[PDB]
Amino acid sequence: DVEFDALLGSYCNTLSLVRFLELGLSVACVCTKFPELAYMNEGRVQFEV
Amino acid sequence: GYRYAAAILPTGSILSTIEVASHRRLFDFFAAVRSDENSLY
Amino acid sequence: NRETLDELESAPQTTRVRADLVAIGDRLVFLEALERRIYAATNVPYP
Repeated sequence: DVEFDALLGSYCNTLSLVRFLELGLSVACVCTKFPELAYMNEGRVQFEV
Repeated sequence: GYRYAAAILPTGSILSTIEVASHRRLFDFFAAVRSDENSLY
Repeated sequence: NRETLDELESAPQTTRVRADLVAIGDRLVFLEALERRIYAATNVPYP
């Protein structure tokens, strides 16, 4: 007689990435970058109408 | 999954993407792991 | 792991069968009832 035990294949998920611009919400945002935030300390808009 | 070097080839679709182990916990072995654990190596 | 060679090799030969598909909203769902097919005329109950 023989007697083995078996690992019969294993299956992993493939987790997905999301670009936020590859999503319908980003028409409500303006994705604009600013590489020197941490010294900016303030901001404003004086809004003439 | 138990033999981790076997899962280096997944050979199948990780496909459902639902909250695992908040379901029935019917698994004979499962490990809810954070980013790393020493037994992986 | 990343072993994406789980099962995708040859896509073997298909043929054409009497199958009943329905359109439940989005999904293409198969639907068959089977008493006369394989549960017919025995002493096994239907599930």
